[PDB]
Amino acid sequence: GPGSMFDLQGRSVVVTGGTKGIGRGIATVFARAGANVAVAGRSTADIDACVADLDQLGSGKVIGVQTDVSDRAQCDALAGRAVEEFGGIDVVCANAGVFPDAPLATMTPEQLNGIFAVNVNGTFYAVQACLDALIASGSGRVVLTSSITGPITGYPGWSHYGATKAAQLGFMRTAAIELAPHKITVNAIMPGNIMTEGLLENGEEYIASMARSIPAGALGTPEDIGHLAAFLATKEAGYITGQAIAVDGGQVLPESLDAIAT
Amino acid sequence: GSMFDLQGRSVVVTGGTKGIGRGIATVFARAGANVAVAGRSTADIDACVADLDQLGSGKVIGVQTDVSDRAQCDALAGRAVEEFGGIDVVCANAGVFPDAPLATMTPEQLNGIFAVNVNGTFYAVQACLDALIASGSGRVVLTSSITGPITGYPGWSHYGATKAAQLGFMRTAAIELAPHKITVNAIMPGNIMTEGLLENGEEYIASMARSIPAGALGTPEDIGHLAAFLATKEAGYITGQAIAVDGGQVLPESLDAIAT
Amino acid sequence: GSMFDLQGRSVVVTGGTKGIGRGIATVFARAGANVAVAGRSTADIDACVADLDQLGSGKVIGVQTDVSDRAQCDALAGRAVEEFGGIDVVCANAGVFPDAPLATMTPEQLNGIFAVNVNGTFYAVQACLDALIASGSGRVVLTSSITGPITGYPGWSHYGATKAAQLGFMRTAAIELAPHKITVNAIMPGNIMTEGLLENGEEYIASMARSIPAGALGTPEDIGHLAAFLATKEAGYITGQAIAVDGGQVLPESLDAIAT
Amino acid sequence: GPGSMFDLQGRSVVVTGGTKGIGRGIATVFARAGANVAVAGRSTADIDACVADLDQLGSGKVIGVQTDVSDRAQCDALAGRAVEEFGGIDVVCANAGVFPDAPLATMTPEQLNGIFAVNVNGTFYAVQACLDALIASGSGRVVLTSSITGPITGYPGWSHYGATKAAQLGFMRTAAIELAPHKITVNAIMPGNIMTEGLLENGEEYIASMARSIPAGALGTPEDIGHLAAFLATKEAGYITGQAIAVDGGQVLPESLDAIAT
Ligand SMILES: [Ca+2]
Ligand SMILES: [Ca+2]
Ligand SMILES: [Ca+2]
Ligand SMILES: [Ca+2]
Ligand SMILES: [Ca+2]
Ligand SMILES: [Ca+2]
Ligand SMILES: [Cl-]
Ligand SMILES: [Cl-]
Ligand SMILES: [Cl-]
Ligand SMILES: [Cl-]
Repeated sequence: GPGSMFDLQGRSVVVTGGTKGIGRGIATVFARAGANVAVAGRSTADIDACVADLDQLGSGKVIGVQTDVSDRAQCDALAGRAVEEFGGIDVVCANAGVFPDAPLATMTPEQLNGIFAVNVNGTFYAVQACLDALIASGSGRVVLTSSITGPITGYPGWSHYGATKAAQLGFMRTAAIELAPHKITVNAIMPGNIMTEGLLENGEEYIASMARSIPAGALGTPEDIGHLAAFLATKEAGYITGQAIAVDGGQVLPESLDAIAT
Repeated sequence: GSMFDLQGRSVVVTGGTKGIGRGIATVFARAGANVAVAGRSTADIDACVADLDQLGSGKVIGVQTDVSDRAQCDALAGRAVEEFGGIDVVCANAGVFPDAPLATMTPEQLNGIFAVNVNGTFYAVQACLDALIASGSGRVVLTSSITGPITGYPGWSHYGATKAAQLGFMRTAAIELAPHKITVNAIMPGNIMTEGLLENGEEYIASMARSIPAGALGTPEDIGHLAAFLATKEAGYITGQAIAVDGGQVLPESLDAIAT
Repeated sequence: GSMFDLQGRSVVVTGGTKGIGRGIATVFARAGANVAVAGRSTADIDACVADLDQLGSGKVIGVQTDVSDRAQCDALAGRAVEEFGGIDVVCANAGVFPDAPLATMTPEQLNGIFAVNVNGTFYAVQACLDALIASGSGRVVLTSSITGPITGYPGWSHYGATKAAQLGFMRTAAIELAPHKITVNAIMPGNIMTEGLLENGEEYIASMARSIPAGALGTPEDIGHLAAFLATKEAGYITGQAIAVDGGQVLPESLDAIAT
Repeated sequence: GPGSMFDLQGRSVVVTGGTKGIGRGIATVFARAGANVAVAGRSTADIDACVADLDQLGSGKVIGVQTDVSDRAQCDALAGRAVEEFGGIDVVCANAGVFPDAPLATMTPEQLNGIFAVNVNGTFYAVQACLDALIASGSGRVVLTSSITGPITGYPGWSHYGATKAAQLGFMRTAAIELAPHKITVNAIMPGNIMTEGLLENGEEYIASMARSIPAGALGTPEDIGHLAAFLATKEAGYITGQAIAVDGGQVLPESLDAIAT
């Protein structure tokens, strides 16, 4: 709220892939902070359920828009809806992303192009769609959901995924310069291993095993990502641009499992 | 209770009486934190403490400390614990940046800059470690720089070396202190406007600013706001990160790549 | 038998007829390697092959290939295996760098640059993978750029995105191909003097050079020499590394930090 | 040799900590390549044994100099000996380093200052001592032995060590600019886990366990480091400066042990 540090009340936010997992975590934090939030996703049932919940969390308006981010024209439609309902857009959380696996030896052109269409083109298109509004904002913010996988780590089966997540940071490093005259910052979050509803389907033993490779000793939460996105979206983070920040409980630091202290 | 609450959190800021450190201390004081500022000059400490105590409901104290002396760091920690009941956050900010060309840099110049910039960082964290463990949500925030970890600047090879040393320390300390629920992160300031830098005059600053995509130098509060975020409960899953606060300074391939 | 021997090593270079790729191909040909150069223009391929075959005892072939087509990459690999008996090294070098401001960049411009720069990299490696496994000392060398992984340059957000994508690919491919004794590394050229760049004239080049600590643009052979090293048996424990060949271009904080 | 790619014949090299382990690996590669090599170390018995072996490997002159690199004046004496015997210095391999352990909670001022004196001051002093000769060379080369530990990874017990190894890279990033007008390049090697005589004292089982955390499936060798140092020292590597390159068999890449393919 006004007079508080890190005020986001009445700030207008678009979150792609905002109905589940990390995206819902970002949308939730913004909603609690009093922001107007447009959540985009592919399933109208998931969108409506998310909107119903989030609208109750704070004084901002929350809307849902079915959007395939891989289609520039649908990204334009999403930006248009947010401008019509909120009067503007101050923050775009280009979060939509998928992570199917494909060994390099078998990965097909369809698999390669498909993951790029969502993860990279959807990032570009979301930003371009919102750019006019972000300019008009005067304190615009672009927050990309990248990953430790690609920019920092590797993981067999995800060479395409990592390529997309690094691509987002290459985009960032230029977009931060290109958009600086408009007072728009462009930053990224690299989540490590975050507990989601999907991951819980695998059961408690699988998660505990993953947690043993993390210095923090536990997986993070979707709100861990949302809280950083919220910080980056504040007026107080205005001199931060072009940064990729890992939210990973130290996952990338140990030289091997033997380097983990408990 | 609010998002990003720091009310009643207890903070130690080394080199906290001037410049970036004063910016850090100020943001914490406004957030309702208890703040212990350390510095070398008792006149600057007393002036700083007088201004900060007025900003919020927290207790502010000032402690004359040479951070290059482990014993003096221990004494600073002791004072903070005695006066606040604990320490939740250490901002190891103290640092100096004299120049020395590589060709002429003396052993005395090399050792001196390391004693403050690097030994002062280890010692401030070590001194506060027992309290940070007792906290249950402890936080170490290091003030590094873009110079060293990212960029170079002739005359500052020793300084850059100290700034990068802090991040090397960080990457192990983050692992080593994780079992205690202490996060360890670093801020890499770019070009930040300070009182010291204004002595050079407005034309010098404007020239510097033309090399920054943001088109202006940052402020000490820019650094303090990031330190304050890292210090929140909400930042508990972020550790071992070095984060530049530089208006995009390190991004352009050359002056030619800056848009305006 | 000598240190850094490449005699009879079999190399595929995509985009090998011009610029940096021709530099790569040239260094390998001089080292006695068999070299397959791929390109889009049959006139450039035939001219390139004529010159390279004269440089060493290795066989040189030229193959017209659109690397954005997986099938054409498979055909290039097939030709190299048929003519050389195997493939020890793939230099996935092919790449384009048209500009497009972010504000106006079309889907066609975005997709096009990715098809060449990124899909062409995956496909060239995949096409050669069976041969690289059969090699026993296989090598993948990617031509990335400072732009994307390190720097930004307005008009090239898509290009930078492709260049960084290559390194994301690398970091997994290095792990995934390690059991096969295949290393995967990347070169990040800075500003390299090419025939294309000389069309702009000597004043433009001199201006660019003043922003580089080395004080000159690099050469295609600078890139080729690093690729050749990575391709040696002696470089077998180096994998997943991206190495800039840029005369220090990315280091200075600003033009003001350059010494002369 | 002349007319060969990567000629180092008659190039003049100073290697600090050059009598054992990685240093001896660097010195050996240079000796095989026909370089003049001055090896420095602390133990006259180790120096003389190393010099005897290396002098046989090629046509260059090899000398040994007892040097405590933490003392600037002894670094000057070392540079002086190399200039007197070889006529000049083209390459300094600032390799000397120690890696004692100290938990952060107990690390003393003596431990902290001691490791910095060798690992950092010895790097600065070796370069400064050789700088006049490197200038006179016209194709001078500084090669620092850093580590993955500090610049990239962490390892409990080695926070001071990692701080020293990162310090070397901060020095590099400025020295590369500062020395560029003299045509001196300044690069670093970050070894991962390298098999040395010291490490073999721990036995085969310990090493095999370490190897399982490495994508390459084995520890590297001192000559792996030496071959890269040799490459960086060539005329052909003249446009490479300010780079830190890991020689680690992929050790830093996996997100965890679960990400290792075999
Ligand atoms: Ca509401
Ligand atoms: Ca107060
Ligand atoms: Ca001065
Ligand atoms: Ca031939
Ligand atoms: Ca154009
Ligand atoms: Ca000899
Ligand atoms: Cl990246
Ligand atoms: Cl660092
Ligand atoms: Cl990258
Ligand atoms: Cl570093």
